[PDB]
Amino acid sequence: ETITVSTPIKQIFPDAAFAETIKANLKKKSVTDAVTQNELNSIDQIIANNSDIKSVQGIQYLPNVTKLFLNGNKLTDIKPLTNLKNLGWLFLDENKIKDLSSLKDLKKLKSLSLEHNGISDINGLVHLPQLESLYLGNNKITDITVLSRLTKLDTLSLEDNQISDIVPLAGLTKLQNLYLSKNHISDLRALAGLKNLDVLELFSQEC
Repeated sequence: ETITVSTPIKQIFPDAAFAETIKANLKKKSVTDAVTQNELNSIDQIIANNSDIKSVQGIQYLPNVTKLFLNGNKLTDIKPLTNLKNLGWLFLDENKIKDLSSLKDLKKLKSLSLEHNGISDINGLVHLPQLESLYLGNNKITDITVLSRLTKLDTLSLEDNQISDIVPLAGLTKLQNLYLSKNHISDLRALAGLKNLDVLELFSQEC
């Protein structure tokens, strides 16, 4: 939502680490300093990799964020991102996020990264048919049937998982960069129809 009056950063963002992130972003002197909705509206980019963040509560007040870098934090719940309609790049590597229902309305999201999150179920991705780059390396994925729905993908990383069947990728004609090393792939018939691959990694398969 929005704040109707000058409010301390710490009151909007409960996580002490995230509050620090916002304070540094707005160039304020302290997380105790007050901020206005006009200032929060000016934020379109948050760079907070490895910042020891457990919660992004409060981020709901930044309607215009388009780039969010949150790699290597302590996140588990990304519900606060649900109405961030302008989100275009979302990096969430090295966290423990499994509930991807909060991404269903991010219709402008073009690049998503969820590596090292212990994920196995990616069915929630069906709601992002416009996705162009997707990084899911180092997880516990086996079934990628949903990916047949993401026809706009040109870059896809599924390295270090437990995939055997890649037939779902057969119709992703826009693929240029495909990372499939460290999986259980033997049948490559699925690549016969791909004409735009520039980078393809298939080494270290364990069958």
